[PDB]
Amino acid sequence: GSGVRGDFGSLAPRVARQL
Repeated sequence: GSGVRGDFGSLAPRVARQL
């Protein structure tokens, strides 16, 4: 229920103006 959809592979975000 409280999982998280996505495909194998971990990664982070990629901002420029944000922290």
